[PDB]
Amino acid sequence: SNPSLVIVSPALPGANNGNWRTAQRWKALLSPVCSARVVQQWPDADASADTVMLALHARRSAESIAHWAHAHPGRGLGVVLTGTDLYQDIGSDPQAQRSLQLAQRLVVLQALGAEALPPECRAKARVVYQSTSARAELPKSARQLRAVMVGHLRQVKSPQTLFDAARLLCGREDIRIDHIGDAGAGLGELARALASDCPGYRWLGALPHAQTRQRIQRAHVLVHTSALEGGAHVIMEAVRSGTPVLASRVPGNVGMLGNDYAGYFPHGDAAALAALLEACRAGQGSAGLLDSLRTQCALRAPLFDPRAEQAALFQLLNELQ
Ligand SMILES: CC(=O)N[C@H]1[C@@H](OP(=O)(O)OP(=O)(O)OC[C@H]2O[C@@H](n3ccc(=O)[nH]c3=O)[C@H](O)[C@@H]2O)O[C@H](CO)[C@@H](O)[C@@H]1O
Repeated sequence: SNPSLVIVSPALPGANNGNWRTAQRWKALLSPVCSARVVQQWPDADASADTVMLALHARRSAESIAHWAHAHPGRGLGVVLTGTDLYQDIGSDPQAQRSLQLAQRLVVLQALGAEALPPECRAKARVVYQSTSARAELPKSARQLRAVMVGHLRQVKSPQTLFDAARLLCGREDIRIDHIGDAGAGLGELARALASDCPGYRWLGALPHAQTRQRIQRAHVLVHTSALEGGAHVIMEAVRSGTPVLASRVPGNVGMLGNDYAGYFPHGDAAALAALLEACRAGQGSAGLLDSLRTQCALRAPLFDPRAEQAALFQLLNELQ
């Protein structure tokens, strides 16, 4: 008999964020070989038919992870390290550390993620790069540089780095920056004030996923400053659109873009990001940095094909059964 998979995701049904997107897409991808359902907590009324658990975020789903582990000791449990659990919580949070213990498998969303796990947990760690649909790569104009950052405003995304970079460039009309993401910490008020002082910066608020991918595809560069990432959706969405990236040098980003990528800046170093934006703009009048990055990003694009994520999921599913 086919397994009955239950995905635990802390996102609210229908929400437009990474946690919901992973869960829905994993459900669609595993449905050829198993019955799949997504819940916010476990157990529930239908819990006794479940045979495999895939739980997102070792701390936020901790109580559901522990209920499963106590209900099925030694069998069927995979814990997915979404970012903040892995680069924050497992250093000191007791529940985060418990879920690492109890899991049969540990899923990290890029290659560098197991490095951040304790050594006794690496043997059961598994990499599942995420996937996304492609968009055709558009030729873009050389007359100005348009940059986009996408992420609901949370401190973990370090929007202050984009804020400060925008200011360093307050006086350049040939460089434009659009910021997509809900207000989400008072960072909204900081974006409105920036937008008023520097007309080259625009905070678009939250945008539905289709329009967001369109703007990623239309922009010259995606910018991503996060202090930590499990493996950000927005970066593969750019890569699979032919839109290169500039990103903070953090393991979550470096696992996605490559160890040798030429588009990193030290995290929170706003000046280093402004200079990358300047070098990208300078290269349009002349191969410049933009095309180097694009060449490097085209080499990363196959990592985010849906057939490859499903194959990784299939094998993980066998191992939990
Ligand atoms: C740890 C961290 O810092 N982020 C993690 C978080 O995703 P998190 O939600 O933080 O950020 P992601 O980039 O991964 O996902 C955001 C998704 O929402 C969409 N979007 C966002 C704002 C908006 O206004 N309009 C819109 O459509 C983006 O295109 C993207 O598809 O959990 C994911 C796994 O579930 C991980 O892959 C992320 O690395």
